[PDB]
Amino acid sequence: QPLLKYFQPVTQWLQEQNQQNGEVLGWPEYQWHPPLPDNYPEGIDLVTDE
Amino acid sequence: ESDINYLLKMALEKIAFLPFGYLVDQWRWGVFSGRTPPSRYNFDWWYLRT
Ligand SMILES: *[C@@H]1O[C@H](CO)[C@@H](O[C@@H]2O[C@H](CO)[C@@H](O)[C@H](O)[C@H]2NC(C)=O)[C@H](O)[C@H]1NC(C)=O
Repeated sequence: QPLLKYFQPVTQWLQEQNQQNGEVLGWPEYQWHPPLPDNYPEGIDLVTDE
Repeated sequence: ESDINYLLKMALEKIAFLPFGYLVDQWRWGVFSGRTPPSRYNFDWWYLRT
């Protein structure tokens, strides 16, 4: 309870932002795994930063 | 040879079931005690199955 009381403003802001963005709390689809990048073992030194 | 045939016939239903029975009640114990909230029914079910 003291931990949740300390983080009350940030958690209120986070709840409001998540509700506005319409996100689902938690992670259903627990089986999902990200796909391997194309030519992964040899294409690592490529800049992809915006 | 006939004895091995009969014993493998019997072990397909009396040994393949032993993981299932323990699995079923173990899952339900977790659900009742609160260690598997309604957001983790399938996650824990398939963890026990595998
Ligand atoms: C859980 O997975 C099921 C099965 O893949 C999902 O149902 C499919 O969802 C996609 C994405 O909207 C649809 O294109 C399919 O038509 C759906 N199939 C059926 C049979 O309904 C479901 O959306 C997933 N649920 C969650 C909460 O992630």
